[PDB]
Amino acid sequence: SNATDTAEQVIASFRILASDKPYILAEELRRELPPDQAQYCIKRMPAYSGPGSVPGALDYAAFSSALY
Amino acid sequence: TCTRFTEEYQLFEELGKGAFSVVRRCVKVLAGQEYAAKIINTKKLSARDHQKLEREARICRLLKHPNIVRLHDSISEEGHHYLIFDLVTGGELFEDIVAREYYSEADASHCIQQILEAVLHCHQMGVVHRDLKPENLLLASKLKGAAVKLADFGLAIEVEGEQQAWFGFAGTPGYLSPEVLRKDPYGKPVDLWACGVILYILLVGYPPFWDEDQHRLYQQIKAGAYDFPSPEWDTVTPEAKDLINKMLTINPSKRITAAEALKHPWISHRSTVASCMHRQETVDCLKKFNARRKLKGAILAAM
Ligand SMILES: Nc1ncnc2c1ncn2[C@@H]1O[C@H](COP(=O)(O)OP(=O)(O)NP(=O)(O)O)[C@@H](O)[C@H]1O
Ligand SMILES: [Mg+2]
Repeated sequence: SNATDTAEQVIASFRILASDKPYILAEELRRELPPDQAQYCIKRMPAYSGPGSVPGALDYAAFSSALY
Repeated sequence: TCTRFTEEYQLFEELGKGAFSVVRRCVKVLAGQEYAAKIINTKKLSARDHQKLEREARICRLLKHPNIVRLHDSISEEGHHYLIFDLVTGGELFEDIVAREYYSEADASHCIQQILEAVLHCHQMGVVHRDLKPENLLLASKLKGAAVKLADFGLAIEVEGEQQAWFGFAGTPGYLSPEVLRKDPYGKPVDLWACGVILYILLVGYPPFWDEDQHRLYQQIKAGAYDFPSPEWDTVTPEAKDLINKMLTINPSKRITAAEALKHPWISHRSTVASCMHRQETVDCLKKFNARRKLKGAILAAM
């Protein structure tokens, strides 16, 4: 298997799991990821305040490029 | 003091990476011909890891088939081993399905036929791959209709005829066979179970066995507890479901073989048996499947 993970792939994967929204929700993370991996991003993703923000919106893009 | 790869090949960009390898494009300089160099740094490998590396190199040299990666050259230098393969440029099969947008049973049948031809070839050569999964299914090029290429013989083993043995707990959790999970002797049928898992995903875009609790996942696999739920399975032909059932048979002695699967009507009579209907929900699910896979590894890599 290919173990290469890039920021563009991580952001696009989060965006896919967020059904193409520019932010992701906690309940979407809990539905789609292992409970352990769901709590990790919930704790480390900053609040999303960009266009179309709603209560609970998490900035997976800021989270992703912080690492990759 | 012999450095044939360093002398004769030029390395370029990374094409992919494994846990303990990097794959870089290379060019045989005198010829101008491009290849993929799978490079293993050997300086800190354990004795057992050396043996596994040597095993992969032997198995790769043995396997010559249109649906299997093709070894061009193999070079040992002081602290590095190079497996030089013909370059495949089409990327992962599952990424291509999503990118090309449209997918039917007929497409899935053509795809699994090639995977089965590769598996049959391995088995005819006394090789069991043990790690059939989407990430090891590449495409030969970006040309439409490019051949599927089975890759990554890093877990493959050599068997003797039809003898079963405890070859160890190896593989990827969602694709593991009941007999491996039971710690029973196993052999060629493990690859056909994995093919059934892959075929299931090709039809609906999500895996037949899935649980965040790995203990529970393994219970479900050992119990053969998968389903064909409505609505998505309502439009899948009975023949496709029948082939999946025969691959996902818990008893490995009753499980369909690669040779038998290639004669199954949904494969051998695909043009009259497999549906031609596009399955939008399958492609949409596959997009999420690929996303979950990528994030699973990337979230662990960040941890
Ligand atoms: N012949 C090839 N042509 C082009 N790219 C290739 C080729 N072989 C491998 N790659 C790329 O390199 C990646 C890793 O190759 P692979 O043989 O799966 O490495 P690996 O070290 O065994 N991975 P793993 O064991 O799962 O940690 C593949 O997924 C492809 O992206
Ligand atoms: Mg490998």
